[PDB]
Amino acid sequence: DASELFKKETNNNILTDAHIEQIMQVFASKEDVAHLAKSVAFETVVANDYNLSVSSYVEAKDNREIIDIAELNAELKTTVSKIDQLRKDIDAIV
Amino acid sequence: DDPTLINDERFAPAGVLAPKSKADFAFVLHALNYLSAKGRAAIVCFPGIFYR
Amino acid sequence: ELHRQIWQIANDVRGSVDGWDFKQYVLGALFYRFISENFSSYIEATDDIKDDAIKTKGYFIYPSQLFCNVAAKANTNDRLNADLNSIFVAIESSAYGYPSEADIKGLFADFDTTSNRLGNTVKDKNARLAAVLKGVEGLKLGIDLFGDAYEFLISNYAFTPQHVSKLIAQLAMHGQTHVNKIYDPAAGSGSLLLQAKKQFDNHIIEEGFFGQEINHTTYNLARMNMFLHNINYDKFDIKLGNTLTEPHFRDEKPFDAIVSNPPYSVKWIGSDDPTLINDERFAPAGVLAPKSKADFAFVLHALNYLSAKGRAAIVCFPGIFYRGGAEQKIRQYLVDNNYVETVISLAPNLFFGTTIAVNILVLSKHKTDTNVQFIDASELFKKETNNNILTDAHIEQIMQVFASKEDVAHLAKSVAFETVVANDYNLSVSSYVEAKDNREIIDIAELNAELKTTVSKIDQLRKDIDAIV
Amino acid sequence: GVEVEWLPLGEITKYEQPTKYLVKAKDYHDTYTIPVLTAGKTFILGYTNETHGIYQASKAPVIIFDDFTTANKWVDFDFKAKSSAMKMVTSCDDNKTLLKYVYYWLNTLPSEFAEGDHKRQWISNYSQKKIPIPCPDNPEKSLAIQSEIVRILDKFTALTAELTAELNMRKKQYNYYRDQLLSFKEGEVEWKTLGEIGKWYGGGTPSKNKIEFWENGSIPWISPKDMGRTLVDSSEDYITEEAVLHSSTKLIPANSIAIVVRSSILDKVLPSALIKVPATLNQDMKAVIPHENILVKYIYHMIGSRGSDILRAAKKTGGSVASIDSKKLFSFKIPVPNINEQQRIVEILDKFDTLTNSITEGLPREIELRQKQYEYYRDLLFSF
Amino acid sequence: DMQVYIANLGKYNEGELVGAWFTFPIDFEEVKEKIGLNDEYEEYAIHDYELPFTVDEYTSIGELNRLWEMVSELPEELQSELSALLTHFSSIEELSEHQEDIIIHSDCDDMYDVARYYIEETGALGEVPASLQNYIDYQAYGRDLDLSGTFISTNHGIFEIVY
Repeated sequence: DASELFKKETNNNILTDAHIEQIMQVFASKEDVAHLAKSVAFETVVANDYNLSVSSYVEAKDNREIIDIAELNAELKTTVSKIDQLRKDIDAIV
Repeated sequence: DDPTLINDERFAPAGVLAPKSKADFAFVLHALNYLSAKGRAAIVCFPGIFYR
Repeated sequence: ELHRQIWQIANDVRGSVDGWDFKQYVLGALFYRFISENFSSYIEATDDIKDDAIKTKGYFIYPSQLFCNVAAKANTNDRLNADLNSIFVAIESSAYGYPSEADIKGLFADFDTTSNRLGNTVKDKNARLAAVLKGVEGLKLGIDLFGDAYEFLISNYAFTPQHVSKLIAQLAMHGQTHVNKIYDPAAGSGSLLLQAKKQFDNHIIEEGFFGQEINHTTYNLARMNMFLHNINYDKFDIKLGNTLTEPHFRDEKPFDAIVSNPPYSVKWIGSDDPTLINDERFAPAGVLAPKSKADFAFVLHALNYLSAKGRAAIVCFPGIFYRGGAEQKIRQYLVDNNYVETVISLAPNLFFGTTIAVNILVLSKHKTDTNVQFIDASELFKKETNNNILTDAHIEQIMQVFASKEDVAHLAKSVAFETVVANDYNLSVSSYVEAKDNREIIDIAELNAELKTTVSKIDQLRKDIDAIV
Repeated sequence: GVEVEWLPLGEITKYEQPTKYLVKAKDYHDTYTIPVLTAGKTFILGYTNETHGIYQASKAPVIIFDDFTTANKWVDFDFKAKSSAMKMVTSCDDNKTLLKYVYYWLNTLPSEFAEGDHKRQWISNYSQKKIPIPCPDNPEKSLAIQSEIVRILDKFTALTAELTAELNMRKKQYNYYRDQLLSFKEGEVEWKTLGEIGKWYGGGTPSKNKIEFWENGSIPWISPKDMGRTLVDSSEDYITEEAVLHSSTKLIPANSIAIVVRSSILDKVLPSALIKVPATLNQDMKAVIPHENILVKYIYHMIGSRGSDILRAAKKTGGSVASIDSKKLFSFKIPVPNINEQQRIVEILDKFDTLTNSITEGLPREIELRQKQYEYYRDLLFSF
Repeated sequence: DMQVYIANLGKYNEGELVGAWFTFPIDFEEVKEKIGLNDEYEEYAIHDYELPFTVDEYTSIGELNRLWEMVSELPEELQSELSALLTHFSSIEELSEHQEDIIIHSDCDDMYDVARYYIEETGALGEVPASLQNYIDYQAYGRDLDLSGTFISTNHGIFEIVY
């Protein structure tokens, strides 16, 4: 677990009740839940050099965007930019 | 290895003693010494005792 | 070579405890060596070096009047390190009490008491201080460059570095072949007092390097500090005591140069329990200094002990700036007469054991009248670790502008008295001349702009070809 | 314009302090609505803007930062907080000032406001004086005659803001485009273990007590504080060519890639640099040279694409300063296609990111040129 | 509560001394008819008082009414600690000149918390890296904030007299 783990209130007050119950709850019978850890193989952990605790660290904070929204925003901001740059160029009178 | 802790009752199945300033796995070997065929140990560690 | 023997000291003394414990033992053994060599070079200046206990009491009164210690008999350091590695310890514990016989006159003594017996067991003590005395004996010191090793060993990491002390000395010393010099409140070591006789053995001796200091363990190392530098004896003293609560000397006299280095805002609960509102020195201020900012009490004590000819050169933390009306009226009384002349800024850190910068006040009962608020932030070479050195011909520029009231930009100048009473009595705002300001040209920037627009838009359209999904 | 009078600053200025607050609950997550705003970047995460003594930032005053900083100013954008240092500068007068004018006119004084040297507060400095003002036009047409230049400065500041916005847009679209195209390659695109492309080299470091090995010379000594840059041509240190006698460094060719292995990652994207000169680097990083099967920009941008997974590939290796080791950095397998689809696709991708960043043909350096000419045209204000 | 015991210059022997309590503002004639006279007008023997500040036994009543305006002008957290502010200032008028300079830390109670406020909350020295955020000395920085500026500690919070 990295969160939660309510580490917010000063200083790291407090892993409350019915909050460690999730920790005990997955601990009950060997379950395998993502965004959280799971079982491994014994052959995998003798293949690796006996670490703690690399697996799994499931893939947070990754987000991808759609092409056409981004490129339409890009082209409209370029139109606004170019009309404002030519407006600058008229207004570049020394 | 100043006394017979290489051939004691609890550190001998490990094959070596814990090193000269990292006492923590000496505590976990002492922990697994005093445990039956039914119970279970629950100890804490600093996360640095990783490969070392 | 200098740094050879300096490195010999820096290695060959460090065993085997904290430096602020064997500090006393190493410096006491070195001081005992200097007493031995000085008294031997006195009595042998005709080659009867290996002495004998036939000592001539009618002659053994005269250096007790002259060097204040008929130091020994056959009981010097030269007779002791050959006869070292033997029982017992307290031959030198007697042979410190005997050169402090010295009751007549002008003792400046009761002094070698820092060296002791610990240690845990007495043979361990014998072996350890025999190793100390042998290591002091195993030095290539010869014959006159003695106190350099002392000034190096007192400079440990844990102290008012030599170039800043040289600046404070050179500021208070020009156009003044007069007497007396020089007083010091809260001297600490004898470091910043010592740069007078580093130069001023030239014309004559003037009077004693006076001083007053608080901490007794620092008082001992200060009294031996200006003892090792071949300085004469009779008036060349430091008296123990606090300068605020126990001031002396009031009676003697208005001085002609004073230097100091007061600690930052030591507390003193004086206001207003005794008659210090109606004393001899704080009464012209109209108020006492507040309850934890001691520094302008030191500068009022400074302007107390000064004649109609000399000048004060003291230091301050730069924070004593306005700090309410209780400090504003002290600055008001300083600028109300022509007491204050010149403040000097220096660059942070420049110090063992602090962070903040300093300022330097130069006071005089001497009139023009204008306040050259001559600053410096760089240079001030603070680059080489840690902030050293204000080298030679580098403070000479500082003294050079200080010579006759000049006005040089990128650097400070004179101000008007009406301007500094118009402002609320500051230090040291003017001038701070206008660095790091640069402007460009129209056509170069706009041609670069338009050509990068052309390249950027052809690259964006080629990107729009290459935007195939 | 012709009638310019030097009016004092505090003549038309009200200065105050922020009121009592509790602006910090012990969790300040992004889901709330007001932005926590400070100096530098005026945006930390969300807080709730009610029942905490809020000032809530009404219609355009300005602020000051800070104790000991005295440089950063902000227009109150829509409705934000007063977070712990936002001492308010605004106007008593409301028919002459239009205090975005005097916000702009703080950039008529960076002259004395460039040297913050001692521990210091400058209340009387902005409190008194001065500023050139188009008075005697109060309150008739002063806004009307400064309307020209405020139209100019508003559209130019708008230009700068939208160029930063579209630079974010180009980088965002291009970061998605790195992951969409050039990936998952098939078929059958070959699979190459890293380091089999070419024998990469370790590092090496001299002492720093050795003065003659550190003071002079001509080899670029690449430290990770020099890193984070692209198209490295030199270094901060020009270390001695004799200093390779006690360096354990290796002379690398003039078309290499430089890559750090020490603690910039475990949180973020790894640095990667095309290095163009034969250089030497410390223990804190590594260099890879390829060989004969490739184009070197394909390795560069393939590692740049797979950075989001090779930060994970040897991610933890203990919670220390230590990082991705040699093994799982080395033992990752990458797609290597047919030969013509190395130099073709990297010709698109190189052409895109040379348009993005730096330095030749790059957009934010152009933005910095625009900021320079904009501040010079602000020096071309009505001083005449 | 903010009152005096002002009678009388007559009866120096003070045989059944009179004149009990008068809050502010104060009439001359109402107090004079309350306490009587010694056939002429010499009064306001300020014997006892209860005020947040210190006043002498010969102070005119007009000066008391003058000072009461400036005392009652201030907020209660200032009025609770007027003598503590007088340990740095010299008068109530001088306090009234600089009555907006005083910054009040109700949250902070000691110099460690003042340093933690200036570093963590404000970012006066700059940004704080989270791995650095625990490894920052606050005590030495608190001592140097003490020796740089002027801080006063009371029951409520910390008063900071800024320039």
